[PDB]
Amino acid sequence: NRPILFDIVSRGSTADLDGLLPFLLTHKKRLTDEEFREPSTGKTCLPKALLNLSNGRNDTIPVLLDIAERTGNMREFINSPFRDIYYRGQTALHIAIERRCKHYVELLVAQGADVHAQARGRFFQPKDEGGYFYFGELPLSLAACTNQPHIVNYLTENPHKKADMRRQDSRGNTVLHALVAIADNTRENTKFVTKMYDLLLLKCARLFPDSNLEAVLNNDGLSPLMMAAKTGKIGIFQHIIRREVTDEDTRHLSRKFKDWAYGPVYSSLYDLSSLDTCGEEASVLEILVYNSKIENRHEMLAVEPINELLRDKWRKFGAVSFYINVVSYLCAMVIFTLTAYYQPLEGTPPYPYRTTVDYLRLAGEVITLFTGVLFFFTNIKDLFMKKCPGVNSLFIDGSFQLLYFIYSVLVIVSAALYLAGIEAYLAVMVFALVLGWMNALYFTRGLKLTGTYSIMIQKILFKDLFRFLLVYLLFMIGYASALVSLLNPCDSETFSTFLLDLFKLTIGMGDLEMLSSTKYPVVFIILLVTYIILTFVLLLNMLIALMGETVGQVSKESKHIWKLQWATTILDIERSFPVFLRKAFRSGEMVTVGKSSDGTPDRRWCFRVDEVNWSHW
Amino acid sequence: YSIMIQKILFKDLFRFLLVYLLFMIGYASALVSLLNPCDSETFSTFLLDLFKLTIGMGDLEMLSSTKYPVVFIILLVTYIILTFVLLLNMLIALMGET
Amino acid sequence: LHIAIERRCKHYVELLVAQGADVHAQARGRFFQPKDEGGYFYFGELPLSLAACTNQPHIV
Ligand SMILES: CC(C)C[C@H](NC(=O)c1cc2ccccc2s1)C(=O)N1CCN(C(=O)[C@H](CO)NS(=O)(=O)c2ccc(Cl)cc2Cl)CC1
Ligand SMILES: CC(C)CCC[C@@H](C)[C@H]1CC[C@H]2[C@@H]3CC=C4C[C@@H](OC(=O)CCC(=O)O)CC[C@]4(C)[C@H]3CC[C@]12C
Ligand SMILES: CC(C)CCC[C@@H](C)[C@H]1CC[C@H]2[C@@H]3CC=C4C[C@@H](OC(=O)CCC(=O)O)CC[C@]4(C)[C@H]3CC[C@]12C
Repeated sequence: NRPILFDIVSRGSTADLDGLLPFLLTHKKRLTDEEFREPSTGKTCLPKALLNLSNGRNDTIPVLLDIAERTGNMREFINSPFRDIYYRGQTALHIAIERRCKHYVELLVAQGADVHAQARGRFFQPKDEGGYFYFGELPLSLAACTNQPHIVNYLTENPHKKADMRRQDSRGNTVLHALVAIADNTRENTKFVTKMYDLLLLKCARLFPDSNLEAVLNNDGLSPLMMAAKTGKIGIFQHIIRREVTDEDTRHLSRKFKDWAYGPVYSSLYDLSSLDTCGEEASVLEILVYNSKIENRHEMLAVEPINELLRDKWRKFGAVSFYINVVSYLCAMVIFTLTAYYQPLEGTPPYPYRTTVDYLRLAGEVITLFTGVLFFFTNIKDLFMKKCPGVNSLFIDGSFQLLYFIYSVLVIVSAALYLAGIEAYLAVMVFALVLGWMNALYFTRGLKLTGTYSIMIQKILFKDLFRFLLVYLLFMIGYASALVSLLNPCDSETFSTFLLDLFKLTIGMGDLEMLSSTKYPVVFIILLVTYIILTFVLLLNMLIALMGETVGQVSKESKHIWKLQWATTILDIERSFPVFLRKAFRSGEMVTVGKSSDGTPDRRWCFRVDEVNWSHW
Repeated sequence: YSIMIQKILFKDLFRFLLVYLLFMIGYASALVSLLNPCDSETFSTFLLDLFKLTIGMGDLEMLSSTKYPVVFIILLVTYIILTFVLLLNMLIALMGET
Repeated sequence: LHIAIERRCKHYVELLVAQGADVHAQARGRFFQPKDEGGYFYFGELPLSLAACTNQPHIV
């Protein structure tokens, strides 16, 4: 009777249901029998009834519920989960909440519907994973994400059952996590997201004063603030940063306080308990800066407390140590260069050290080798410090983090050769020296006047020049192969010499003498002319077009990128300090702005700023 | 013209010349160290030859005496590529923006 | 007097002036110094100047 019952329930007719209870009683057939359930997805009568209905009044639900009650299988029937993959775990309560009908939600909850059921189907998974909609996999979270304040209010406080707001799904995300996940930067979405977030946080704090909801962390270890920062959702992030609660009862959980006003000047005291961490836990600032592929990183960096904190941190110790860094590195490079120049070609390495100059010469090599080893150790410590960032962190951006690794290798590699491979240690030592000299732009990144230059040269080099060089290499290969084939000698050495001559020509110097020996000289000259014309005239200076366009983008965003680079370098410098010293350099005050519910002082670290307003009269 | 040449000269050209001098120092020191004569006068003569090359004239004859000529040519090619191709006319980008 | 003027209350200003409050007293604290020097607000270091800079025509 599955098809007939499905048709009856879909049509919404109530008279047809008459006589079903006697049939079930006589045949002792439960409403959850496999035959009744749809084989495709284990769907039952109730979800079909709730899916299709007229103005939210299908009118068949109470009769079916009474029938199930008479059969004595109400608990199993109401909360029967869907099987299969796409809609696994879905229940009747989720559907009732989705269709925005309060009456059916009340009915299901009163009759005993489970309120903690989790929907884990692939359709409910995040967008990037394959599911078109994600809401935290909970009824209350689903209601909150769909902008239904009345449903959330009723479900939180019900005489039958209550859905605790501090409940985590399989992913670990709680209601706030899901609300942030679906948050969008659109004008309309942000307003309701913030309103629901504030309402839910206030309710949770009111009901449970001891525990703060935002404290809970997901499996990834992030909090709603940290997750919003990582996902690039500025709309909720900025609101969370400057959250202020006027209510006296629950004003403790506020993040922005008022210090004092003198005339147009207003000084306010922000809180940064978790915004800045001295290695104790992950900080919003590090996640915002180091992480890649963030939609609105530049905008999120330009917030009231972030800029002031960066400025104060830079003034306190950043400038003092940055110049020390530059001086030490330049001195080491000068020592390395002097060691490289005064290298005795005569004799088999290693050499005996007996003379006065040996005292000075050996020290340079020892210092350079120890510096390379120190660089390698620093670069492995840093890699493990950031929890082993993947390829995207190293290769695509922060190229200097990789280059010093290469410099770390060669410098020590040569040493091995210097002990056994005496003959050819110079070949790689000189290349290491060149790379070390060339990779000093990391220290120039910080300077405001020349901060952009290094970033934009690194950007253009790998992206524009290589893309152009693909086509240039196509041309080079074709023309060089053609010219090599054409010439008549009357072979590897001849080909190499011809390639050398052609490269010398390509620079713009040399002489055109090859045509004399070859046959068909006229076509040879025609081909050379086409080569020169195409490459030099068009490509050589048409690359400059998009190169200048790239520099134009960098010029348009020069101020924004410099701020990012300066923040990166100062944070970099900070992170290498020991934990105890970092704690000794803590920034902010210990103002006891307010007392807890029991009266104990909060005594939380904060940071005060000030601004000027003239319209506040 | 006068105001903008005075402005660009001290601000753009010097900022670019810092990086250019880093490259120059590194490459020149490397090449001087690499060559085997068998010293101040030799270094000065090599620097003169390398500058004459940097302009775009002169001849590449130094490789004959030195050992490991292939790496020497590779390094010279990297020098020429980087400086001339990228920097020499990428300075022009921000110069034109100024 | 400076505080009374700042809080925009005319009554207390009248009371202090009538009772004999000094009207030429100068405030020279670092907080009152110019912005670039270290003081967040500068108004000439006088009561009348403070009232004028705060847009209080009646007090002036
Ligand atoms: C000691 C503190 C007061 C400051 C600290 N400087 C140093 O420890 C040393 C400098 C020098 C100079 C000559 C010889 C020996 C040393 S030891 C400092 O401020 N930093 C080092 C850690 N940093 C890094 O490791 C970046 C970011 O992770 N990676 S890197 O590109 O590979 C790099 C950059 C510069 C230096 Cl140099 C070493 C490295 Cl692997 C950042 C910046
Ligand atoms: C335009 C650019 C970006 C692409 C070309 C890459 C260069 C690095 C190539 C172009 C021509 C090449 C040269 C062509 C011929 C030779 C000679 C070869 O050794 C010889 O002198 C041959 C004599 C012999 O072996 O008997 C060593 C490499 C070198 C300099 C090659 C090294 C690499 C060069 C400079
Ligand atoms: C790219 C630019 C902006 C930076 C380089 C600065 C130039 C002014 C340097 C580059 C090479 C230098 C030259 C390298 C070698 C010499 C030879 C030296 O005297 C000699 O002829 C050496 C012979 C001897 O003393 O026995 C006088 C300076 C000169 C021309 C140097 C003078 C200054 C030069 C041209």
